[PDB]
Parts: sequence; structure tokens; C-alpha cells
Amino acid sequence: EEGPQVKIREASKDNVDFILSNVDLAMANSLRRVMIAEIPTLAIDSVEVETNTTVLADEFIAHRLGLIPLQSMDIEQLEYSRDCFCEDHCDKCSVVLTLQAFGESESTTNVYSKDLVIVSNLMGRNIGHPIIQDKEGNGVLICKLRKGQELKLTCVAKKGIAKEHAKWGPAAAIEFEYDPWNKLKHTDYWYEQDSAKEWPQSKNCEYEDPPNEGDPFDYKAQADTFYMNVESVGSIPVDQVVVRGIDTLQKKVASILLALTQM
Amino acid sequence: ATLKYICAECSSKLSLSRTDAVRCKDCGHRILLKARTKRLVQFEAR
Amino acid sequence: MNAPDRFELFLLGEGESKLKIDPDTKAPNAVVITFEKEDHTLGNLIRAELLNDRKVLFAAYKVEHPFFARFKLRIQTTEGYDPKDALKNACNSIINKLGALKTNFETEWNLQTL
Amino acid sequence: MSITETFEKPQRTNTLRMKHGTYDKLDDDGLIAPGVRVSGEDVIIGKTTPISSKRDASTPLRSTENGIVDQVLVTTNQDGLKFVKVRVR
Amino acid sequence: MIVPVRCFSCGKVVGDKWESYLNLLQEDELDEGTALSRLGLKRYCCRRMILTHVDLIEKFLRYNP
Ligand SMILES: [Zn+2]
Ligand SMILES: [Zn+2]
Ligand SMILES: [Zn+2]
Repeated sequence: EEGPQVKIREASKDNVDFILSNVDLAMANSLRRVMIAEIPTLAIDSVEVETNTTVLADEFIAHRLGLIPLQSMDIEQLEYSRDCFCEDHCDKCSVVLTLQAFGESESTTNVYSKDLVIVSNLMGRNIGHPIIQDKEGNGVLICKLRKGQELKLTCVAKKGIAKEHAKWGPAAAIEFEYDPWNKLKHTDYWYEQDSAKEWPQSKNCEYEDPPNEGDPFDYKAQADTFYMNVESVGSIPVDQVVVRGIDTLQKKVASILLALTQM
Repeated sequence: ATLKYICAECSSKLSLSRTDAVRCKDCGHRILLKARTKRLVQFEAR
Repeated sequence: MNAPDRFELFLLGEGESKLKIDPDTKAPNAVVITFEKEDHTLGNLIRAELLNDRKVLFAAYKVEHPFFARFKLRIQTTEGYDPKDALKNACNSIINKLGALKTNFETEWNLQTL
Repeated sequence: MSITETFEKPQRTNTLRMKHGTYDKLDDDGLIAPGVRVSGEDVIIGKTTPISSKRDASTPLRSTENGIVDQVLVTTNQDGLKFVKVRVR
Repeated sequence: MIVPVRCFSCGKVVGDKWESYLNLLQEDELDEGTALSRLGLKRYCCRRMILTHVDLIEKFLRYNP
């Protein structure tokens, strides 16, 4: 469809190995950054503690709670508490969850994210459900209880972005490469005896043609063909991380044309 | 049912006033811990 | 204590606008725009596109200090061509560019098994 | 002789000797309780001394510190002295 | 104290792989490297997270109060 062109290699619920082509390096990057820092997500951002006789400190536990990825599929149908017209938090802008655990058995009792319970009204939007990907539906190991110890908390999920705190980040890592065959000569290989023999040839050298011995340096070639791979953390479907990445970037520029306008 | 103090060891919820020195029931642990607050604390999840 | 709130990176405080347009004096047909609450993500972008325009004589950006979220964009264009327009142009040109990318992707997504 | 010190909330009388930190956080036993968030120059231990009515003896939190009370311990020495150890986290 | 929830460097969820890792070692008699790769921890930033953790909580739980 004339313009930037995707060409997927691998795909699963977690990764999306692909090849962007026919685009400016600047755009590949801005998109690369946006995915890492500005895609909205839901995450625990307030913990009220009724009882903690655990071996850990409240803020210690609270910190982990926020790191627990939550369902953020329909995150757009949720508003930022700062915009919402209520007083603090409400179903229109927040998801409330609870954690009650007691060391009943004499064996060490584990507390997982599965043990979290939504208490607010999700009004039909897939949101706030603690993500689970392990082979036993346990989720993240929040704490451990000895017999007799207790943990009664009250969380409050809210919409956020990585720029504010890395807990709200939907991305895990983002592979990024170009010109696997150092033809644009963007880098100068450090070596002891042989540049070529000492530096491992990358995956993507296969998807390209090695330059020819006698060709004079191509001084007009630019940087197109970027080999990326996005890893989602679960709060959102991989395909989405990318898509919404392009979306937010799009809305950003839009917020600017609208600035010149009402300017 | 309330409890102003706890005991360093038997965990038994003690609670007495002045002239009561500092001992628990059977656990003469002259220690005693001050018991948490009911005024629930909020925490930034950051 | 001295650390500013993190939301101040993307939220315009009070009295601030997303853009402050000022006329450059050193040269003709030159403008300096100040983007508040934005970083390299938009900066290098609008810069790169602005450079694909031939009637554009100058385009560069810079965030003077990492502590604050704002960058400056200076554009110089051919007589008759308003810099403010080149920006609008670069923007739209970008927005379109992405829309296409968005599609192509959602398209290739479906053709995948898993 | 007939002159001690007491761990309790003070409320100015004849001497008024006290300090800028607020005592609102203390309990009537003169000690804050675990869970209470403290900061500024707040008072952690309320104490008083009648030197020949109330002269404020008390421990305010370190000026450049501020956390949450983690544990208050009340004990006795070998001379039967009332002891107090406030740990802030 | 306990398994950090995520990899400090990239964000990968890791707090849900501690017990599995422990089993991969005991009941399956595998080695840490092979064990870690099977849990999907491919980049060293994520590998070090698990391979270097020290579960001191299992010692804290041993105190009575
Ligand atoms: Zn609300
Ligand atoms: Zn006792
Ligand atoms: Zn990592």
C-alpha cells in the first residue's frame, strides 16, 4: 500500500519479529521509543494496608504490586483519574482489587497475583484481570507467609504510561537493527587482526546481499529496512503494542496540527 | 476488641495503665510492643 | 524532595502552551518553535520529515537540558513559503506515512499463524 | 525527690516550653504507634519534667529524615527504669 | 528478599518463574544455564536476575514473631 511496509517473520502471543522497509530511520526509532514509553496501561498505583504481619515492609510489597501486569485490553475505554470528574477514584477511572491471605497451613503459604480479587465494576470491559502465563495459573509470587502471619491490602489500578513509571510499560525489550552488512558504514569495527573474522555475523545477514569486493562506496544509500522484534509483557496483545505504538505517535503529531490551528 | 500493647514473645495482646510496670501474663518479658494503628496507611505503588 | 513530579514530563503545567512560535532574526524566513512537554520522539521526527521538503532551507532541533521536557525547532524556508506551513505539511506528511504503516501491519498480522 | 519525667502528650501550662514539631501524632501514652507516617520535625516521644510544672523533654524526628514508624518498644532497665525505643523505617 | 517481579533492565516478568526454576534444578537435575534457557530467559540481563537472586525470605520465615 505504498509507504512503510511490514513483513512479519515470526509471531506469537509474546513476540512479533518483523521487517520495516521503505521508511526513515527517524520514524522507525520514534515508533521504537513510543512502544517503550507512551502506550497506556492499567497498573496498581495505590495500596491501602489493613494488615501486614508478613516478613516484608508495606512499601516493599506495594512496590511489587505495581509491577504485576494487569489486563489492559480495553484500556482506552478507561479514563485517567486526573481527567475524570469524580473525587479521587471511581469505576469510570479505576479498578479496585483486594488481597487477603492467611498463613493457615504449617507449610509456607505463597501469595500470588491470582489471589487478587477485583471489587469494582468492570462494566463489561476486559480490564484489571491479573495476567497469568505460567504453566500453573499462579502468576507472580507476591509474598510468602509463615503460619500465623497475615496480609490484608486494598489496591487501586489506574491508567498510566511508562514515562511516568516503568510499571506502566507494555513492552519488555525491542530488538532493532539495520544494515547488518556494514554498507552505509555507520560504524567503524574495532579489531585486533581482522574486522570480519572477529565480529559475529548477525541473523539478518541472511536477508541481505553481501557487498561485492570491488564496488566503490555507495554514498547515496540511506537507511531503510529495519529488523525489529517486539516482546509484550502480557498486559496487552503483542500485535497491539505495535499498532497502538503507531497510533499514539499519530495522535501526538495530531495534537500539534491542532495547536497551530487553535493558535 | 482493642489492644494498646503486645508482648515481645507470647504475642498475647496486653494493655494496662500506670503502676502496672512492664510484664505480660506468665511471660514476664519486660519488653512489650506498641501495636499497629487502625488509621490505615496509603502507599504510592512506585 | 527537589525532584519534580514525573507527570510534568508529558503534562503541560499552567500558563504553558504546546507551542511558542517566535520569529528568528539572524535570518529571513526563519522561525523558532518551542514544543513544551515533548522530547526526541517528536523532535527528530518532524525534523527528518521537514528535511524531505525541498523548499525548506533549514531544520534542526535540540533539547537544551535533559532536566526539562521541551525542545526547540528552527525552520527556514524559501521566500513566499511560510515556515508554519512547512510544519503543517511535515506533520500531515508524517501522519499519512504512519496510517499506511498501521494498515500494512494489521494486514500482515492476519496472514500469520499463531 | 518527688521529681520525675512522664511519657505523655503535653499541652502547655505555666512553662509552655515545647517546640515547632506537632504532637498531634503522639498517642496519650506519649508515643506514636506503628504505621503512623512521620516527617518534618514531628515529635516521636512526648516527655515532660517539673523542675524546682511542665518543661518539655521530648524527641522530635531528625529534620532531614521522614518515613513511617516501624516499631515502638517499651521496657525497663536494671534499675527499673522505663525505656522507650522508637524505630522509624 | 524474594524474586524480583521484573528484570531491572528490560521489564520482562520474572517473578513468576522462581519455583519453576527451582524445580528444573531439583526434580529434573538440569543445570542453571539449560534451566534458564528453558524458562525463556534468553538475554543475559534477564538471566542474571534469576541466576543471581538470593531467597533470604525463606530464612526470615523461620523467626517466630
Ligand atoms: Zn473517577
Ligand atoms: Zn508475655
Ligand atoms: Zn532483562
